[PDB]
Amino acid sequence: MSVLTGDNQQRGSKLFKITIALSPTLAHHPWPGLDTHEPSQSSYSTIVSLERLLPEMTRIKRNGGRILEITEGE
Amino acid sequence: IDSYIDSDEYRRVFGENTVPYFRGFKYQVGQAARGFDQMQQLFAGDAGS
Amino acid sequence: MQDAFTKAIVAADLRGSFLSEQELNQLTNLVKESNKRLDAVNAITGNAAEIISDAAHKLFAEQTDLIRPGGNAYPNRRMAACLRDMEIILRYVSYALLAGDASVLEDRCLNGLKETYVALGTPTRSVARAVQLMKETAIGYVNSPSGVTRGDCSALVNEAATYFDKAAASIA
Amino acid sequence: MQDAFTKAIVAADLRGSFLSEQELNQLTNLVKESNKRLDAVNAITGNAAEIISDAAHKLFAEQTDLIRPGGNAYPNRRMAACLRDMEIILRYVSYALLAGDASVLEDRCLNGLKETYVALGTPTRSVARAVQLMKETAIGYVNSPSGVTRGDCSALVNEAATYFDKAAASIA
Amino acid sequence: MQDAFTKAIVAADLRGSFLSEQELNQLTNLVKESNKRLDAVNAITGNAAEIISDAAHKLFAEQTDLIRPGGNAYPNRRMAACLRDMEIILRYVSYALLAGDASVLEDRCLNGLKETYVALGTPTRSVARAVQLMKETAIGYVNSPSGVTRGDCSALVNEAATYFDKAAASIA
Amino acid sequence: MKTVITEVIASADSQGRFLNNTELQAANGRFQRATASMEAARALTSNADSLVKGAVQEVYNKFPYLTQPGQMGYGDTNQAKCARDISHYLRFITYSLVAGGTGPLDDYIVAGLREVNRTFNLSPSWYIEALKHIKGKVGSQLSGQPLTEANAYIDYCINALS
Amino acid sequence: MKTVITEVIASADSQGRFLNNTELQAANGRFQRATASMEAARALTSNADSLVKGAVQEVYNKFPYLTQPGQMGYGDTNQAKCARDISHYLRFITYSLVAGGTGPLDDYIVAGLREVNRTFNLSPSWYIEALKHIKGKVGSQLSGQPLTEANAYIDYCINALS
Amino acid sequence: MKTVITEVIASADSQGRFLNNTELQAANGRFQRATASMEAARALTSNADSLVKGAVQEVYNKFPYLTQPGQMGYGDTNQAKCARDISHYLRFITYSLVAGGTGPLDDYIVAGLREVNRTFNLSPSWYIEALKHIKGKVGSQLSGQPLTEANAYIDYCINALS
Amino acid sequence: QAVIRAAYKQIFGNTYILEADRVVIAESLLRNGSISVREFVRLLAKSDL
Amino acid sequence: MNVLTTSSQRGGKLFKVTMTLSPALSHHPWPSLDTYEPSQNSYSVVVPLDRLLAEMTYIKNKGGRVLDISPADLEALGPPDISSVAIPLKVELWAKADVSDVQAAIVAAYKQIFGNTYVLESERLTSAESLLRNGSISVREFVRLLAKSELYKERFFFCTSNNRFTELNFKHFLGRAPYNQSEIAAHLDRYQTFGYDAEIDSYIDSDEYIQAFGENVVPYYRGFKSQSGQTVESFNRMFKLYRGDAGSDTNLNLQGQKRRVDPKNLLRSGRGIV
Ligand SMILES: CCC1=C(C)/C(=C/C2=NC(=C\c3[nH]c(/C=C4\NC(=O)[C@H](C)[C@H]4CC)c(C)c3CCC(=O)O)/C(CCC(=O)O)=C2C)NC1=O
Ligand SMILES: CCC1=C(C)/C(=C/C2=NC(=C\c3[nH]c(/C=C4\NC(=O)[C@H](C)[C@H]4CC)c(C)c3CCC(=O)O)/C(CCC(=O)O)=C2C)NC1=O
Ligand SMILES: CCC1=C(C)/C(=C/C2=NC(=C\c3[nH]c(/C=C4\NC(=O)[C@H](C)[C@H]4CC)c(C)c3CCC(=O)O)/C(CCC(=O)O)=C2C)NC1=O
Ligand SMILES: CCC1=C(C)/C(=C/C2=NC(=C\c3[nH]c(/C=C4\NC(=O)[C@H](C)[C@H]4CC)c(C)c3CCC(=O)O)/C(CCC(=O)O)=C2C)NC1=O
Ligand SMILES: CCC1=C(C)/C(=C/C2=NC(=C\c3[nH]c(/C=C4\NC(=O)[C@H](C)[C@H]4CC)c(C)c3CCC(=O)O)/C(CCC(=O)O)=C2C)NC1=O
Ligand SMILES: CCC1=C(C)/C(=C/C2=NC(=C\c3[nH]c(/C=C4\NC(=O)[C@H](C)[C@H]4CC)c(C)c3CCC(=O)O)/C(CCC(=O)O)=C2C)NC1=O
Ligand SMILES: CCC1=C(C)/C(=C/C2=NC(=C\c3[nH]c(/C=C4\NC(=O)[C@H](C)[C@H]4CC)c(C)c3CCC(=O)O)/C(CCC(=O)O)=C2C)NC1=O
Ligand SMILES: CCC1=C(C)/C(=C/C2=NC(=C\c3[nH]c(/C=C4\NC(=O)[C@H](C)[C@H]4CC)c(C)c3CCC(=O)O)/C(CCC(=O)O)=C2C)NC1=O
Ligand SMILES: CCC1=C(C)/C(=C/C2=NC(=C\c3[nH]c(/C=C4\NC(=O)[C@H](C)[C@H]4CC)c(C)c3CCC(=O)O)/C(CCC(=O)O)=C2C)NC1=O
Ligand SMILES: CCC1=C(C)/C(=C/C2=NC(=C\c3[nH]c(/C=C4\NC(=O)[C@H](C)[C@H]4CC)c(C)c3CCC(=O)O)/C(CCC(=O)O)=C2C)NC1=O
Ligand SMILES: CCC1=C(C)/C(=C/C2=NC(=C\c3[nH]c(/C=C4\NC(=O)[C@H](C)[C@H]4CC)c(C)c3CCC(=O)O)/C(CCC(=O)O)=C2C)NC1=O
Ligand SMILES: CCC1=C(C)/C(=C/C2=NC(=C\c3[nH]c(/C=C4\NC(=O)[C@H](C)[C@H]4CC)c(C)c3CCC(=O)O)/C(CCC(=O)O)=C2C)NC1=O
Ligand SMILES: CCC1=C(C)/C(=C/C2=NC(=C\c3[nH]c(/C=C4\NC(=O)[C@H](C)[C@H]4CC)c(C)c3CCC(=O)O)/C(CCC(=O)O)=C2C)NC1=O
Repeated sequence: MSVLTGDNQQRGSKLFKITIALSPTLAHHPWPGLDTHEPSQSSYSTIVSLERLLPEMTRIKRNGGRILEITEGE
Repeated sequence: IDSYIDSDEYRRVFGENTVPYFRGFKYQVGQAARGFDQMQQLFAGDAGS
Repeated sequence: MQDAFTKAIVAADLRGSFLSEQELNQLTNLVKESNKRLDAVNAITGNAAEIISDAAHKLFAEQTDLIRPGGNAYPNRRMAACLRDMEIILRYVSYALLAGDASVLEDRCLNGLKETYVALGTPTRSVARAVQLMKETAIGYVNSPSGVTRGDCSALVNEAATYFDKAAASIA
Repeated sequence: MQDAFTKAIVAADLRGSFLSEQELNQLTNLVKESNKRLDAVNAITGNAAEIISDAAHKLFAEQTDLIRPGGNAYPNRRMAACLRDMEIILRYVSYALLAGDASVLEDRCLNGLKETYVALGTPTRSVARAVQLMKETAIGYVNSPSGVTRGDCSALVNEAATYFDKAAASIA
Repeated sequence: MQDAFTKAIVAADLRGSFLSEQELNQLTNLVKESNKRLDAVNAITGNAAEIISDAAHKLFAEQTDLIRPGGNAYPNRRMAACLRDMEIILRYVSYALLAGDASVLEDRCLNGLKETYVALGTPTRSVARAVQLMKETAIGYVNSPSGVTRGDCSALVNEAATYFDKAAASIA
Repeated sequence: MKTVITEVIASADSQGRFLNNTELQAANGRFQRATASMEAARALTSNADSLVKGAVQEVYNKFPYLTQPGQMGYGDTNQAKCARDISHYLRFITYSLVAGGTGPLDDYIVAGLREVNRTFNLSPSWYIEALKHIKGKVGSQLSGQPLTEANAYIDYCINALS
Repeated sequence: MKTVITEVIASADSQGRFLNNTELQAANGRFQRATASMEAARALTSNADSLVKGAVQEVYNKFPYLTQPGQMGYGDTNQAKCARDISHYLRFITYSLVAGGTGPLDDYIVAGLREVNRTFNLSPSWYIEALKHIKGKVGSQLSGQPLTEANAYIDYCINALS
Repeated sequence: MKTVITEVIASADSQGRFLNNTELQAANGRFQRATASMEAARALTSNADSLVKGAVQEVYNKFPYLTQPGQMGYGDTNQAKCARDISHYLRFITYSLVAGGTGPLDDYIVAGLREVNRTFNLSPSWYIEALKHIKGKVGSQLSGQPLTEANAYIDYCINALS
Repeated sequence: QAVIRAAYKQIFGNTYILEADRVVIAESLLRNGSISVREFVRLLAKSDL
Repeated sequence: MNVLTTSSQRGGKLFKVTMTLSPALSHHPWPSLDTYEPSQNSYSVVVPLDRLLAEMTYIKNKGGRVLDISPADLEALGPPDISSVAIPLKVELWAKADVSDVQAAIVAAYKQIFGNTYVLESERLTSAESLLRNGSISVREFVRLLAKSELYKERFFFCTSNNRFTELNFKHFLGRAPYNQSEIAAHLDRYQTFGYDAEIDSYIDSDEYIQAFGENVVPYYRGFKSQSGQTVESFNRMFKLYRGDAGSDTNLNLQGQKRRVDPKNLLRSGRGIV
């Protein structure tokens, strides 16, 4: 389950679980048609280390998806 | 046959790009005195083949 | 990641202080018992395969439903996943045992694990039991090894147990 | 990727033409012999492991230097690489045999292979030999299988041989 | 990657042999001098910044063309690249010194380096010189440190020099 | 947090592997080394007070101008925050000594250092000079492998700031 | 090739970093440990001949049927290639002892082991039983930390084969 | 689960494409071949058990030390779990026959096979010999394309175990 | 052409080399550029003519 | 002398050689000073096996430097066939994986990320694969995990220079060759000040990477096709980078892990500063 297992190999310090409403920031299907992503990837839970927290958020917003939540990972 | 082409004297003078030419009629450093007259026997004149 | 020293340091820092003479000597004692600790970690590493195997044989001896169709350790693919998880947990328990702190176990292995298994339909009570069996055999090995100097390893056997017991509790 | 039909089509197109009645019937014959072809490919698939194993046993029987220290099939890591390459080549030969064309073999396997081995210090003549042994045994199986209808498979045995011989030639 | 022991092992294996009593004692001696070795590596680590800085000051003192426009250590971007390379080479020399073998230096730093610099237009003779200056100062530090027990480190100073000299030779 | 113990465990875990003789040999180094490390730690710990006041002053003696009116070595609050900062460094040095690695320094002082110093107009030169001074005095509080350890970590901070 | 020395260097390099006190402490472990390791190595080296013949035989005594005709413990060539193989294992054990890590075992015997054994119809059980026997006899050639080292590596091979 | 139908659909989907004449031709093969497949399936289905008891015994007859005490072909539970295991294989063979592909074999027996067999000390040789025997007897229950199908899948298992 | 016409006269001792006997491959390599004048020579000297 | 035909005459093994000559072998017949042609700065010649020892000795003496020897017949079989990889097959991992859907991904990530070297079974990253199977991480996430692993560090980083590492990195992670000298430099400076790990992240969090692979697609080759903001000469670099289907990244080469893209070649696409 994206119910993070362990530290999810992030190492680092704290783990924040951040969910975003990703658009085709990521996951455009390789298909010929219009840069969609599966329907069930509307919200994308993801666990990142404290050191990598800021960079990721900057490139999420930059590519247009908007953060929906944020909780410390544990 | 290889020995002429692949030798110090041939290589030093004809490089890799010049074509070989008569040099017997001019003093070349290191030749013996008899190079000059001997060359005349070898050469028969421009028609001579 | 923390070890037993790093833990001391974090608590000291939260006071804004150099380590207390209290904490110093607690850590001097850990250094005092460290050869025993190395033998204890070595006991597990040197018998990892048998510890998993023996735990396994016994788990399925008790719970013959897991190896029937419908059961969570059937067919070969699922049994291999179950054997793999037994190894993963034994591995992080040995790491905690070298470290003198449970954090690597809790952070890299136990965190989220129960909810994973429930999502999967993996019976957590059976997984807890497999961990209890690994504990029995692992400690067996910590206590009765090849030509190690004779002495008392009960403190370390307890501590190893709590790591096995953390995992069990966290999962069941 | 080409098969025997696709090859016909490419040559026709380069003329700007619909397939010649010549080419049509050549392809009608390939369809005629296709059950035999399927048995021939099946003969190799069904004995792949033994074909590689038996080739191998015999390669090292002949060339006992490869399994000495200093030799290119020593230690275990290198032997596993050599066993794998035997499988890879047998695999692309079987693909060519289903296809009726060598191109997949030449394009995905043989292209650059010799220069790889020379860079690595892998003795190409030994690799060529391992391929010759796979050929002997593979064809053995194509010719003497389990309850296949009796008939003449020599045309297909030849064609399989040329794929083995292409590989050998390309590598040595 | 090799160290001095690993090197012994590879040569032994190529004979098909357990290590010679010859090789054993050569390695026993390396263990004998290992505290000195640790101090020598520590001498470099503890003064890395100054070693690079001092080498640098002196390189540009000698070669004032590099810091003119048209010069390969001008403008700031290029000077930072040059300072960075000085650090990279000093780093792999210290690794070789801990290892007792040049291989990490040759394989992950020196291999291809000259051809890189020529492609870039970086004057290799100047880079060689910067390496010679790092050597002078680095060895200076290996020989005259903070309250290390007095003894003879000339064997290690030589060996460090050959690593600096390898790099210089490889680059010029 | 980087220690010899965490490093070898990290390397095992990432290859899905039990700790083997390579990794346990490594750990023995860290344990064998603890005595010298911890002697350095105790000496730096009890002298902390004066090591800090010594280094603070030396920052003003080497950068005289810092102590006038309108400057960053003037008034109780600057001079207070300075002592504190050097004290933070010595604290993490002792932690790194006790821990068997640079982890405490890497995680609590090195990660982010330049960004912070740049936003707050803090020159590394001061901090290097504080540390150079601390290094001078620690020459006579310790010797042998405890001094080498103290030095290792002081120098590590100076390189982090250059 | 995995040794304590190569491991710490690898970890430094991959972070673009000079070796620091963490890494040098680790190295000291490997160097402090060399004496016990190398005593094990010398004892295993000179007894090699008999350790190999002892283990070879034990494979036949535990798997009696192997020595009957049509079987893989029959004829000069099988029995010859067996002695050789156990000799390879003892050789790499001594190398791992001398090297300060499992590298020699990992690179020359473990990488590829199962694929090879599976293609050639070699049962790991034999090899485990060869090693279990070698472990029994090495109980009286060594003691203390040399025995622990010998054991560490023998057990490492047995786990590689299970 | 790999069948001709799932394979062509997978290939269409992955190119974002409707099924075309290439893919429907393929499907016709699978449907045209169902009759032979399903005849093999019915024959293998009704003549079933004895195949298991025959192969189980043959494992002990070929590895006599197996049926001796202290061994893994001894006692009701080992011999019971053996019959069961061969029965699992025949079951998945029939499934693969009926399904039109190796999927059932790949998903339920091949994925994980070696790890399991290695942890439990189960030699593939037994299983190969069980299957070689089953292959011998299936020579006279079937013929023509039903036999070829039965063979295809039995051989597929034998290669999975080598 | 200069090199080729010249070479022949110079190395074949001015004997008429007729159109029917040119060494077709000596020159081909020389034109395509694989070989030098020096190895063009070494290839005429070992020719049948 | 350049690009050759044939191998042998009586019989030989032709080797083609390459050097850098002084005006001592080749000079013009001009009135002053001895010079060789500027474009034959490095010259190559194919010599049959016997004449070979004699030729190398001569060349070295009169001043030249041998740059290479390689058999002619290796070098006659062209450039790689690229049909398999002009346009690849994409592999993507779906939301509810199927049990072997996920099997497909792992085998491919391995092949692509590790550059076709064999990863033996003792070797595989099992705990990490566990994670992908349960969905805790995604395909891009997993791809980052392999790169920071020792196996990746060990076959590709530890034993070669940084120039080589970065060039491999582009091939593996991005599927395309490295376009500029700046790219090489920009990367080497990052590794030097933020370490190996930060530097690894920089290809996996890039905008270029994100567009093409998104997050559930295994990185696949894409440099044999025209891309955006790609210099034109990066399509010839791809041939130098990938040597055919049977070629691989291999650190086990006799000569070791080395380059493949000439440093001179990179500069042709532009030189600036920083
Ligand atoms: C797994 C196969 C699959 C499906 C089924 C799929 C659906 C899907 N439809 C989408 C958008 C859309 N779908 C529609 C469809 C409609 N608009 C209408 O008014 C009509 C009622 C209806 C057409 C009948 C529209 C207009 C959008 C764009 C919404 C927007 O961006 O504002 C998106 C967002 C990503 C994108 O715009 O590409 C997804 C993921 N994606 C997939 O990968
Ligand atoms: C889209 C643009 C963007 C923003 C705005 C952003 C915010 C942001 N701030 C963060 C952390 C942080 N932010 C702060 C900020 C503060 N601490 C205080 O005490 C003050 C009240 C405050 C400064 C005024 C601190 C201290 C952390 C680190 C928290 C920790 O790791 O413990 C993190 C976690 C990742 C990281 O540490 O790099 C994010 C994502 N990230 C972005 O990409
Ligand atoms: C083995 C060493 C060696 C010697 C000794 C030598 C002599 C020599 N002197 C020559 C010409 C010559 N030598 C002279 C010399 C003289 N003219 C005078 O009036 C003076 C009396 C005298 C000078 C003292 C002249 C003028 C020529 C050119 C004749 C011509 O081409 O008309 C030539 C014809 C080739 C040439 O012009 O280069 C030879 C071979 N060559 C050699 O290789
Ligand atoms: C390669 C990594 C490494 C290891 C493994 C290591 C082990 C090690 N264990 C030791 C002692 C010992 N080890 C034990 C362990 C035990 N006693 C028992 O009765 C229990 C069965 C077992 C419990 C774990 C005991 C009791 C001693 C003696 C007391 C001591 O030194 O603390 C010693 C001190 C020397 C000796 O007395 O033999 C070493 C060096 N050293 C190392 O560098
Ligand atoms: C396109 C399909 C394909 C082929 C054909 C292929 C060949 C190939 N064989 C290799 C190695 C190898 N190949 C062998 C093979 C042999 N050794 C011997 O002594 C025998 C003569 C021979 C077995 C018959 C060995 C030993 C190596 C390892 C060389 C080394 O690392 O030292 C390598 C280097 C990468 C690696 O080791 O995984 C490649 C790319 N790779 C491919 O992707
Ligand atoms: C599942 C894929 C598939 C396979 C494998 C397949 C095989 C297949 N092989 C056949 C015939 C045959 N197959 C062979 C093959 C051989 N004869 C020999 O003596 C050699 C040992 C061997 C050489 C390869 C022969 C001779 C025939 C009869 C003639 C013919 O139909 O062409 C037939 C026609 C029916 C029959 O006569 O039995 C089929 C359907 N069909 C399929 O759909
Ligand atoms: C944290 C990693 C680590 C280090 C750095 C380490 C150093 C170390 N250096 C030592 C000795 C020494 N070190 C040196 C070094 C030198 N002598 C000179 O005059 C030169 C200036 C310098 C040349 C490099 C000498 C001469 C000795 C005494 C002889 C010996 O023990 O070999 C000793 C033995 C105890 C002693 O005599 O002080 C240790 C433990 N041990 C460790 O675990
Ligand atoms: C560098 C490390 C290394 C190892 C460990 C190694 C194992 C190894 N054992 C082999 C064969 C063998 N191994 C044995 C083993 C035995 N036979 C018996 O009598 C006993 C049951 C048993 C010993 C316990 C036999 C009989 C063969 C011949 C197999 C064959 O070719 O049929 C082969 C095949 C090549 C050959 O025939 O030599 C390898 C590679 N090779 C290596 O390079
Ligand atoms: C769905 C497909 C599937 C397969 C194929 C399968 C194999 C399989 N065989 C097992 C055990 C076993 N397998 C055997 C096999 C045999 N004993 C003998 O008398 C013969 C030598 C041999 C038969 C040829 C034995 C004795 C055990 C018990 C092993 C143990 O627990 O010690 C186990 C361990 C769990 C258990 O004890 O039942 C699995 C998973 N499991 C599956 O789910
Ligand atoms: C400098 C310019 C130049 C001239 C003028 C020249 C003449 C010349 N004529 C030759 C031969 C010849 N020349 C002739 C000519 C004739 N036969 C007859 O019966 C007729 C009377 C006459 C034609 C009108 C013949 C037949 C030969 C060949 C003689 C033989 O080989 O038997 C040869 C011998 C080499 C060869 O055969 O190629 C030379 C050198 N060579 C030159 O390089
Ligand atoms: C096709 C017509 C042709 C050209 C154009 C040519 C260029 C040429 N210039 C050369 C050397 C040279 N060229 C120069 C030129 C210069 N040095 C400077 O500092 C200045 C910037 C520049 C003068 C403006 C120098 C100094 C060398 C000698 C390099 C050396 O040997 O170290 C060489 C090496 C061979 C030799 O030294 O004779 C060639 C081939 N060769 C040719 O055959
Ligand atoms: C951080 C270290 C780590 C852990 C601990 C981990 C657990 C874990 N166990 C899993 C599956 C599994 N785990 C088991 C385990 C069991 N089945 C039983 O019946 C027994 C009670 C038990 C064995 C004792 C089984 C059978 C599955 C497969 C479930 C399925 O796919 O149906 C999965 C799903 C992904 C996969 O199948 O690979 C994860 C993530 N993953 C990790 O990365
Ligand atoms: C494997 C470890 C490793 C090494 C050794 C390495 C060297 C290296 N040095 C480079 C550039 C450079 N190196 C220098 C160095 C110097 N300039 C001078 O004038 C001095 C003589 C000298 C300093 C002593 C300069 C100036 C550049 C930039 C060249 C340019 O872009 O114009 C580059 C191009 C990429 C970049 O600029 O980041 C590499 C790959 N890269 C590596 O990864």
